[PDB]
Amino acid sequence: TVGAVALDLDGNLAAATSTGGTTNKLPGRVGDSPLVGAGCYANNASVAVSCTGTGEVFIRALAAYDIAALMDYGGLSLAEACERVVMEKLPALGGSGGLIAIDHEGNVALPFNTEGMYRAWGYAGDTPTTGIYRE
Amino acid sequence: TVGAVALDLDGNLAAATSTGGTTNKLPGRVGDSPLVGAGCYANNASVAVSCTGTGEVFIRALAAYDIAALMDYGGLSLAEACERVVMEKLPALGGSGGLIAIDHEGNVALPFNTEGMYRAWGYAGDTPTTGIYRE
Amino acid sequence: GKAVIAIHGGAGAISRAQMSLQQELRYIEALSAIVETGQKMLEAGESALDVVTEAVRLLEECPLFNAGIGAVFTRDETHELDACVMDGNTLKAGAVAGVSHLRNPVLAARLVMEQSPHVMMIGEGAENFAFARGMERVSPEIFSTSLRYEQLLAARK
Amino acid sequence: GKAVIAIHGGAGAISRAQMSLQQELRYIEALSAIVETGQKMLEAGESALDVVTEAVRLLEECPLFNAGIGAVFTRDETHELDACVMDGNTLKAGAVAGVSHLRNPVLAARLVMEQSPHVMMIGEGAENFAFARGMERVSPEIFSTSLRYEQLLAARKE
Ligand SMILES: [Cl-]
Ligand SMILES: [Cl-]
Ligand SMILES: [Cl-]
Ligand SMILES: [Cl-]
Ligand SMILES: [Mg+2]
Ligand code: NA
Ligand code: NA
Repeated sequence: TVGAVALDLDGNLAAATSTGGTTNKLPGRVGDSPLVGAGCYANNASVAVSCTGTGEVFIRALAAYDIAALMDYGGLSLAEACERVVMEKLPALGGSGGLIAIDHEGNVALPFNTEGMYRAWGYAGDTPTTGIYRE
Repeated sequence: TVGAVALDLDGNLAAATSTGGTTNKLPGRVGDSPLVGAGCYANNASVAVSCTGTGEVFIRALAAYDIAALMDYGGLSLAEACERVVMEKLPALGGSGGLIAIDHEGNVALPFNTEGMYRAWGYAGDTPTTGIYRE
Repeated sequence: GKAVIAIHGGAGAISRAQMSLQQELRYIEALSAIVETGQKMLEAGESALDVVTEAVRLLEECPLFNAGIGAVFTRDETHELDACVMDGNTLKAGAVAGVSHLRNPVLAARLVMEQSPHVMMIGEGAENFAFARGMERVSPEIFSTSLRYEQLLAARK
Repeated sequence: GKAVIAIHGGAGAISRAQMSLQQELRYIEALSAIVETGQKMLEAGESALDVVTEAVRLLEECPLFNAGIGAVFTRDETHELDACVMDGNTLKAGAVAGVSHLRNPVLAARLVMEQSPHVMMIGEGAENFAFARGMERVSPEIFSTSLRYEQLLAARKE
């Protein structure tokens, strides 16, 4: 699974997610990646999110939209919403993985509860940051 | 499209939705009905929801989960959440339709913004109510 | 709260002017029979999950409603059916989309929920999974009704 | 705030004991090249939608990541690909699931969003929609890599 989120110079948010699924997958199984609000969500009012992990749990938890709703309705910061979803709610349902998120103010979060998540991010005209493992 | 929501004597909520889609549908199109959080959602903490209408808008707005999140995070009553989603947000995105919902406290709502919605409801041991048109 | 069921058979431009009372009563009778079955099951201590599964199975079987028998026709004069079921206790869900050879999509969705580690299956893969679990293969022709075929013809005439 | 991009190439049991630094640097180099392309597009005033589309197209093209070229194998030694894209300004979205003959699922997802009234298309219907609009039909085997085939053989032993 791969994904991208961005905030542009016009203040617009967007998200995209793409996957091959899982090695040895049951043909016809669908994970969170192609499902709006599960693996991919963007709304200028809140956040752009792309997910990667246990597809079934990210669907059941509507992980991408849940970030947006916790911020918009719950008043949580991006960091608080990401901690709640990735480190508390998804593990409580037996889910493993992470996501990337940018809010309309340009805050960025790359939470994950796994050993690794291939990831990178950068502000326009700055040096990017890359990572594989936990800090 | 058809659906059902229920609250049982043990305090459990459930939802189900089923459809044939639209007359003259493009083969391969998927509406909200089979998508968790769009056309169908249940969580004992909040609400059970089944939707019917302009599928694409119910997906884009995550209508079924939005009822849950407005109640759980926003503190809206079932009636307030149903008015916000069905009478304000879905029309604003060019959507039509309705939904049925039961909350964990046993409140029932059958909102719709269309000329009709085939619908019925009843409390266990009580007399059922049916409807087609607006009240 | 007190146990309760609600059902729907679809929202849209349901035209009072185009309906007779006898036509309306066929819908009222079908809705009342299904909601009464659900109420009786809830009264008898059946689970919300089994109640919504049975109610939607009955709405599928009823030719008046666009699900299962009485499904609308696609542009290709085919049927493509979709369903979902969710348990608020466990937050487990099961869903199928794009199935043509399963009589009761909601029962296939329940099979994904109860008899797989998955939430969503599509198309032939969903059908093959269901057949492997002993669900019967039907012809998509079983869903076809004159009423819905005439609606397709009216849309393209 | 400032224009910004983030990307990912998947979360899971990425084991450092089993990797060399040179192996890790191949992933770091690929991530850095793609995020730098996105940063330069944002700096040039390109839309967030075009930036995430291009970043995911490049992650699809990159054999190291499980999307497009380098997709994992199903139980049947096939590839089944899925993608989604969403515009936070319009709240429009496009998605495909279960496609095997489209090189870049994210571009097919964008095509659903822009050239149909729909959000989600699946399987052969999704493919036929894309082909009818001039998107190329590719050999289902273009995505296959030895590394992912070896991972299938290993999965079959567990
Ligand atoms: Cl929460
Ligand atoms: Cl690292
Ligand atoms: Cl009425
Ligand atoms: Cl891990
Ligand atoms: Mg009474
Ligand atoms: Na029916
Ligand atoms: Na790739």
